[PDB]
Amino acid sequence: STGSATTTPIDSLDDAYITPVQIGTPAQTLNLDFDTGSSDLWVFSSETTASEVDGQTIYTPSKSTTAKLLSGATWSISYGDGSSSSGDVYTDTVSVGGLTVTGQAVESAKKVSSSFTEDSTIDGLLGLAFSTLNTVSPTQQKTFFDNAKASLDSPVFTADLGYHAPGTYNFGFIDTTAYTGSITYTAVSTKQGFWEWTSTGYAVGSGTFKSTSIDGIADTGTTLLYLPATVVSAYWAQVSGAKSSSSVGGYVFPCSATLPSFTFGVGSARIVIPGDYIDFGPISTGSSSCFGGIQSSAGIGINIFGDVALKAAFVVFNGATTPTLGFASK
Ligand SMILES: NCC(=O)N[C@@H]1CCOc2ccccc21
Ligand SMILES: NCC(=O)N[C@@H]1CCOc2ccccc21
Repeated sequence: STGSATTTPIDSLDDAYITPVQIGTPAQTLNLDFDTGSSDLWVFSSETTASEVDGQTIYTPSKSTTAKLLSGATWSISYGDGSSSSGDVYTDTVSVGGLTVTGQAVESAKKVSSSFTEDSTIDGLLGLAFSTLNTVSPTQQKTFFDNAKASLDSPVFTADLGYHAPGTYNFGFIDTTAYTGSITYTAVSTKQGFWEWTSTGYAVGSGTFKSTSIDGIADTGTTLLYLPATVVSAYWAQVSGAKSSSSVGGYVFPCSATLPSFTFGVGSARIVIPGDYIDFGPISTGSSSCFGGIQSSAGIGINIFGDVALKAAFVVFNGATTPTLGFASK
């Protein structure tokens, strides 16, 4: 089997991407944030505290003839941005882009933190990291990808995120029309439960490539690119007026600037992030100070290849017995 679904930016900045997902019988379609940095499929629901729902579409398990309560199971998760959610668990039929999994754990939110309530465009998350990170207790549950894997034509999914435009998540096949050149594959460590890999270095604009190992995670659930302070300082030093602002929480730059590109290494290959992808717009409405798309990972404890980096590539999440990641230009 295969599946193919369009993913769409939630706003004009590409702060996140939503993908329609069918849950239950008859189908209830929710728009979920596909997150290769976590491993829970959770949804706003008829059980979510009413004051914490503001415009989201909800899953109602009592209206699904295939829903079953997963007796005694609870879940609770916290994300890198400080947001959180928790609740109980159903199993149900879940379909993405024509690919169907029966008996998928669908985690129903009883509580969500304010940032989730405040984002009416995201109805929940669909985790695509390794199932060892799944938070369901006392019986840990599998991700949608792990459950689908044996049925897929090939044990892979691909992320092709758009810049200010829709893109595609495919399951079970590699669309050779969606990228240019060849795909370069690189080793993955699953020891922390993430799609963790080592970039071979970087360049700023037209500058020379610096060969240096950068361990980080491929994380579609993070908006920006978080790299070591040395690397980030070298980037922003090429932008007149750019500075790290403690009050704003990161590097800002004059909105009148033209940003240089940023290149990262994948083995001997190179992925170029155009300068425009690094502009996240005014820090507040009408400000002439703009927020940067490359930020320091110091005090995260890991580097994060988030959407800013991933949307410059066609990315293969290869879930073979020994997982690997593939990157191509597009
Ligand atoms: N976008 C990815 C993300 O925020 N993941 C969070 C942050 C810290 O690590 C974990 C571990 C397990 C589950 C979720 C997370
Ligand atoms: N991943 C697909 C791809 O890169 N195709 C290229 C684009 C340019 O045209 C040609 C002509 C012959 C062979 C390959 C290609």
